[PDB]
Amino acid sequence: AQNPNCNIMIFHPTKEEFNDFDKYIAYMESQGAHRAGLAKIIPPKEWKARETYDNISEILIATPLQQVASGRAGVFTQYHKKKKAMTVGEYRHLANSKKYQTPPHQNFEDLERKYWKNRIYNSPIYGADISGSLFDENTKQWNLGHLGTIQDLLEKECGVVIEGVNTPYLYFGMWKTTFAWHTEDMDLYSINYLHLGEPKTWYVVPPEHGQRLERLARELFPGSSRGCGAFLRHKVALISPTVLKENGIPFNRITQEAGEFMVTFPYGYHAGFNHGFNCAEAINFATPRWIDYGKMASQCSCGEARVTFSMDAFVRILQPERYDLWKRGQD
Ligand SMILES: O=C(O)CNC(=O)C(=O)O
Ligand SMILES: [Mg+2]
Ligand code: NI
Ligand SMILES: [Zn+2]
Repeated sequence: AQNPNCNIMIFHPTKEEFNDFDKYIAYMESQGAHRAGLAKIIPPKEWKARETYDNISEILIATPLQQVASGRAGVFTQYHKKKKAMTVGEYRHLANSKKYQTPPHQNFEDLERKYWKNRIYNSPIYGADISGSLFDENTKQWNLGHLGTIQDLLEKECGVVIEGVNTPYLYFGMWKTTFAWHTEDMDLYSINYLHLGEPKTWYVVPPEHGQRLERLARELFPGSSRGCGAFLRHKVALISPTVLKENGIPFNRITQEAGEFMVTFPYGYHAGFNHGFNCAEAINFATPRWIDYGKMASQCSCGEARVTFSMDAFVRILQPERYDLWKRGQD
């Protein structure tokens, strides 16, 4: 078995190997990359996402989210308070202001320490989940807006035609902006490209050990666990690396820098934070190996998790027993 310890692997594809996306995901899996739940892909030196980022200030963040924490430093939940719209230009200025800027620090390790120590006492503002793309239309390789769709994957594998579309999303982050512990909708893969700015630190649990995270989460968020048998789908819970280590949960961490891709694999729980002003683009995708995970994915039916239009068909085809209950939670 390749990568039995479930370490996060880092890949350096050549320009030749960067031509066929599907083939390269399959190659990574042949090397055991999926065991970690997360991989990093450094693009070949000849590749570029776009020519410059000079003209992005006019993108609108229609609903910036202020991330307000409750709990203790290592075990907290966060809720999103909607703020008034602002442009990327305005957001970047806000990120760099004395109230929100990255503090002085020695290295990534020191900054991580300051994150887990102090995150709960601040409420950073995240421009998340903005439909759109920053890839140049002429970028042919690993262009997240030109991937084969999940609907076409399901059709190719299962022979059923379904409605739905699959498009990327932009994330504008600042110091301490946080993504809570989650897997993807229907335990899909995700791919995330850090277009510009400061880094993003990631924590991941190997898919083979995801249920150990869930069990600990039920213990740490006992009211939430009573409200819903899949409350991590709400994407509100944070658990620090110190807490995970105390409770023997296997995990890994890695920091993503501008110009790098991360791939999350089916049922790879991940969480993390941004180091300072940045812009990422991410999209879900599927492979044939995903199908069995989609059939087994937990679902939130309490009403909180509320997701896209396109998830309907996935639940309807892959999880027909669950469909009625799940849809009641959507409606
Ligand atoms: O970048 C973020 O805020 C969150 N991204 C992801 O969870 C992902 O790409 O799967
Ligand atoms: Mg613009
Ligand atoms: Ni994710
Ligand atoms: Zn729920």
